Amino acid sequence: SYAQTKTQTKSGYTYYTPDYTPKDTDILAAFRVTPQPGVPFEEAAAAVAAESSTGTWTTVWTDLLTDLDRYKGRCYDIEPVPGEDN
Amino acid sequence: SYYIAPRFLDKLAVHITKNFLNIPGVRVPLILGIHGRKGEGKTFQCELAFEKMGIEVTLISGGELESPDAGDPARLIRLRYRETAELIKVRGKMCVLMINDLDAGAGRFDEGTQYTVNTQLVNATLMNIADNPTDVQLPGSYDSNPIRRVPIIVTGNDFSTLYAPLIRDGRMEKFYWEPNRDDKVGIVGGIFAEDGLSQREIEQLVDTFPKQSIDFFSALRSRIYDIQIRDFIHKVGFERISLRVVNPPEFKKPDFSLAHLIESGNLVLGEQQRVD
Amino acid sequence: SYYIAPRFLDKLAVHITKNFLNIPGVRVPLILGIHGRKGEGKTFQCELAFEKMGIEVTLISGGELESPDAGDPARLIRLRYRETAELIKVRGKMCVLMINDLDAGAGRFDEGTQYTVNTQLVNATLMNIADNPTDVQLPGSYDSNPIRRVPIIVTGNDFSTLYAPLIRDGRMEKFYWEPNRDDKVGIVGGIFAEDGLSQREIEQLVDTFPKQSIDFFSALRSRIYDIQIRDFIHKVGFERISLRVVNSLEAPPEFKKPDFSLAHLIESGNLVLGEQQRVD
Amino acid sequence: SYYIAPRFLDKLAVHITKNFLNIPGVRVPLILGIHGRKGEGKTFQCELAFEKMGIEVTLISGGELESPDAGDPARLIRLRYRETAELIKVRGKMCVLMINDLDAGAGRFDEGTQYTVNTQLVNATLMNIADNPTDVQLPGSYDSNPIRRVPIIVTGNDFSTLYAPLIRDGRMEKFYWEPNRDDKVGIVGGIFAEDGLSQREIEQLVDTFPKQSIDFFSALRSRIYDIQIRDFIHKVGFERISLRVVNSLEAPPEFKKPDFSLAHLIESGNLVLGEQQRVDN
Amino acid sequence: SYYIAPRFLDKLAVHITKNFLNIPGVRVPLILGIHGRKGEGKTFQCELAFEKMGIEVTLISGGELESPDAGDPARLIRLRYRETAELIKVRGKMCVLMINDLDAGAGRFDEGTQYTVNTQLVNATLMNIADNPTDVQLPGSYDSNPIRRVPIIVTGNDFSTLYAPLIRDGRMEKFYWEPNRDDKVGIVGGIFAEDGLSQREIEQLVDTFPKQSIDFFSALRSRIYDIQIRDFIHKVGFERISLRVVNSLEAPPEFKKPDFSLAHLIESGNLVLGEQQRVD
Ligand SMILES: Nc1ncnc2c1ncn2[C@@H]1O[C@H](COP(=O)(O)OP(=O)(O)OP(O)(O)=S)[C@@H](O)[C@H]1O
Ligand SMILES: Nc1ncnc2c1ncn2[C@@H]1O[C@H](COP(=O)(O)OP(=O)(O)OP(O)(O)=S)[C@@H](O)[C@H]1O
Ligand SMILES: Nc1ncnc2c1ncn2[C@@H]1O[C@H](COP(=O)(O)OP(=O)(O)OP(O)(O)=S)[C@@H](O)[C@H]1O
Ligand SMILES: Nc1ncnc2c1ncn2[C@@H]1O[C@H](COP(=O)(O)OP(=O)(O)O)[C@@H](O)[C@H]1O
Ligand SMILES: [Mg+2]
Ligand SMILES: [Mg+2]
Repeated sequence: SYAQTKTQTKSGYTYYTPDYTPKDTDILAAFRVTPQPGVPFEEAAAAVAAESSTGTWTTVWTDLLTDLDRYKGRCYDIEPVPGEDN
Repeated sequence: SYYIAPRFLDKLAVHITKNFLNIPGVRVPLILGIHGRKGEGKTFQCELAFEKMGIEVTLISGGELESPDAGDPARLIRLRYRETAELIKVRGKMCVLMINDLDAGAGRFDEGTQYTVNTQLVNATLMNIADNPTDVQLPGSYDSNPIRRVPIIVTGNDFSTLYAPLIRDGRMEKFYWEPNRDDKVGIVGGIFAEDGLSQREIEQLVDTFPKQSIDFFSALRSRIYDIQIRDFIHKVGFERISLRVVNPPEFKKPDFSLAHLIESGNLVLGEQQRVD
Repeated sequence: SYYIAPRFLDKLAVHITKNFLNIPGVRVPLILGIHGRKGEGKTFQCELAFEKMGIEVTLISGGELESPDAGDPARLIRLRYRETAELIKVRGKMCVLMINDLDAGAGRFDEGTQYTVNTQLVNATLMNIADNPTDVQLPGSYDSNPIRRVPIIVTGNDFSTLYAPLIRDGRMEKFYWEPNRDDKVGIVGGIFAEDGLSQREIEQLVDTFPKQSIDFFSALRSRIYDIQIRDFIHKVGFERISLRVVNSLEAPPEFKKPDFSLAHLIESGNLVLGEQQRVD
Repeated sequence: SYYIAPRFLDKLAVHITKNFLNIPGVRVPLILGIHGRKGEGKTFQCELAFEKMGIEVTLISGGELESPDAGDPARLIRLRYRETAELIKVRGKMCVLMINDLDAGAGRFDEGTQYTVNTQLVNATLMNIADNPTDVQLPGSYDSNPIRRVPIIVTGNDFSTLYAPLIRDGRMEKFYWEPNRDDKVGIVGGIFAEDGLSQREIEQLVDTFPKQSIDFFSALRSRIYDIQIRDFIHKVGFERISLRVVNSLEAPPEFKKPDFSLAHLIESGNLVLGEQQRVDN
Repeated sequence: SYYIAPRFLDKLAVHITKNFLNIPGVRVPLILGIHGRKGEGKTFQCELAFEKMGIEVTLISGGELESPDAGDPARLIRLRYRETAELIKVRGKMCVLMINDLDAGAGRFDEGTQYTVNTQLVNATLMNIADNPTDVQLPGSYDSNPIRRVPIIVTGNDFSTLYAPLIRDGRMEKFYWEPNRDDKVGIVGGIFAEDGLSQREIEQLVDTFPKQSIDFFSALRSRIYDIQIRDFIHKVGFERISLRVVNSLEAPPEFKKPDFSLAHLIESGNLVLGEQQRVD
């Protein structure tokens, strides 16, 4: 085994985001969510944020003629309900 | 249908629970270390235990702790720990980080081998997490915001060849797993529970082959089943094997007899001796 | 109700104060390095000392002083020093940087291990910070505008495997820790203070296991609580133990104080020695 | 009140003066390098001399000579040179760029350690500057415009482990530092000047601990103040010692000069030695 | 008319059969992985076996999920798995999905030496399918109805360490396929069956190159027209070889069927050996 440290050169050139901070001019909503067995919590929350806003999982030629981040609802916080499963 | 040893389950349960309870005045070890002989079922019995309690597992493989990049094995541990801490916060249930086969990565056998910085760093990282479970940093800007405490389960073959401060009573709770006769009887009795063998018959099988690991018995079942399936494919024929499977007629059930389970096991030992 | 050893408290107190105070004609070391043996309570007695005084701690892990990027651990120390310096100006109280376990960071075990350049730079970065506590340059444009002086506390098992110019009188104040019998009695007595044992009984516990670190005695107490916890898991049931502990609308369980006697403690102590011998 | 050794003060003055002066015919080396053993007063005596002459310094750390982007530490050397060249034009005084501890940045310890491309380039970058101090080009647009000459002072522990063409008579003026008995007596005398010791007593202190750095003697003075400070911490109390020092709203406390005797100093010296020996074994 | 090795066929039979079979108390590995040297014919054997059995095959390129500008492997593997499951109902026959060069043909030098973001995704996707084969979910239009389980085959040079969990779990089976003398005779015999070579002749070819890849022997057939082309060039002449062939309306060049002898094959074999030797 031989490990090395490096310096490098660079060539250069979507619904659940917990990093986002809510704005003062935003509509906020609280949902009590119950998923089906075998579905993750973060997957279920991303599905609700998508289906209540724009949907659009597959990109079409019409979708590329507009901004995608501008008109999009996003989930920013998940909190568990005490004494309850899923 | 699989038998978990009551000793094994109680050691795991009490370790995880005590980490999650906040009993005042008591300091608890964050790492539980299971060690013993190879193929005794250290990993397998954990997976049964975690399924019973329904608790999420974050795995790190032992063949990942030595990379061609310096610090890359150390950075992964911190990254995976922070991911698991959030799952406790979000999913609102117990989550556990399990590092399997640590002996290969952080180990130090003979002096005839050439080691790197990574051996030094992997030992260093695990020490600091065990000291400050609430204060683990991601590279970049420092944040003084506390995170959820996550317990660590560590599997190995030997801990003698490991940095001395990482093995101390205050930092790691040690558990030596050597399955006894009563354990073996239960486990073997769990493998062949579906087949239909009496208690006395199960006892005899263990007595016949006492110097064997748990894997051996489970590997024996596969050998019995493979012969039967191979013959079925030949009898039906390759040309029309799909027609009589999609929609099993004329398929003799496997032998599964005490008399034969000895015979077949002797053949396996003879094959092992051939290489030896 | 933890006992902090007077020597350990005095040595740490004077080092921090003497940096923040200004006496003309006196030059003071920036780094304090505490070394000894495993489980004697270097890290732990520091934490009690920082909480008693009520001072902010910035923590750097020893297993973070090497990265796949070159000069990135060198950048890290220079960044964390500035960050701590700002907290003095804003909050208006003493702040301390702590690098726990330096030995395995910038240290060289044998003369056969392949090392990188990051090790070489981490030694040098701390050298320059200890020389000039006031002028630390964030990468990019230069600015000649002083920042506050911040003390650094360093823990290690061995300093013998470290760059030689970094360890010297003018750069690092050295302190070797090894608790005596009177220290042991005091600290172990502090652990079992709420339990209620006579002085003679405390002496006997130290005498029975004389060649033991402090961690050993604390580890005794963990083992005693097992029976109660095991019973609780059965009563609730293995199927839904997670729900009760982590996320439940009920008051967290209460455990009655187990019987603490010297005889029972020695029994448990011998059980821990047996477990250690199993690996040995 | 501190004593700068006349050898060290002359070697610094002559080098910095000669760079700013323009004598026709005489070629002068840009880089000055000072090397030797640890704790002998290489770094500290430079800072004193610059304070006595009243000249502006620009510090570059050794640990700042490596970055995750290739050829980026090369740029830093250039940019810090251009900046210091600007300060001459604006202020109208002598200015100096100092790269403290060069050995640990661009030095090759052994063949065991893997280095990067940056260690190569950094040695190269200084070689161009030492050849053409007037023409230093920052990457971007080429501009044919002269800049002022800035001398470079360099500290190090060992120059052996460093690219050989960077170390030659023509390109660097070399100065090895090792203080003698007279130098020791002078410096140690200056440290304890206010304390009040006889000449014979100062001689004895050097004789007791002959194989010792200058930092060893300075470390003694810190140890003597301990008792007064310890007592101050108790009187205030541990609970509020932080808000009684950092946020100085009233007046900082004062300490009377402790008893300074040769007998007490020797005792203190043995105690420092004891701590050094503890690490070794 | 190409020969298939009995061992290779057996390993495929048992895996496919057992997954489709519904025997209680029995656990079966979902994923089978085959590792060997390059040009061993692992891909060629798989395609042949399926034709004899008549079972439908879905092929996914290794470079199709390795390329940064391809799409999303996680979304792709899921989509291919569902589509294959639909075939069983509509087609009424067994359907298998296989992947070639999972860690290769990307263009990258490492070949699984260093992991990528894309490498992680395949591991993640595969592990989810192996645990819950009966139910597989897309981003939208979640269906409650279960899908028929589908066997997966994977071929490569070697398997990464990331897959070690699956193998220990026994969810993945690894088959190492290496050719033998008997296997060589079959494969070599099948290639040259149309040419017409004696059994003794076929044995000599394998004996000439005992330690050779399967691909080499196949490649020998190609260099039979070389003598004819070289001789043809001379009659036409170097001045105007291009013009007549490239863009001219004339009778296309005609070549008599090359004579097949053992001597010609040995001479050709030596030349390819020499070239490969010099390059490596
Ligand atoms: N309790 C069990 N019930 C049924 N089968 C078991 C049981 N325990 C082990 N086995 C079988 O035997 C194998 C045991 O090996 P592992 O699960 O890999 O643990 P391990 O080999 O003891 O851990 P290592 O190699 O020392 S780090 C498993 O793959 C199972 O097939
Ligand atoms: N003063 C104390 N009072 C009560 N318990 C203590 C005290 N000091 C140490 N301990 C216990 O002993 C353990 C000592 O751990 P550490 O602080 O890591 O000792 P250490 O010397 O820093 O260990 P190394 O060298 O980093 S391994 C702690 O987890 C405490 O439980
Ligand atoms: N000339 C002096 N007069 C009074 N005190 C001095 C004198 N020289 C050194 N000292 C003291 O001794 C210490 C020596 O530190 P340095 O000058 O950094 O030694 P050094 O040889 O330059 O270290 P390097 O080269 O960076 S490893 C100084 O911090 C002062 O406290
Ligand atoms: N049984 C066989 N009969 C004929 N040609 C074969 C056979 N096995 C492999 N080949 C040859 O191997 C080549 C393709 O190799 P491939 O199947 O991709 O091997 P691998 O996957 O081991 O690299 C083709 O030239 C093909 O003709
Ligand atoms: Mg510690
Ligand atoms: Mg110095």
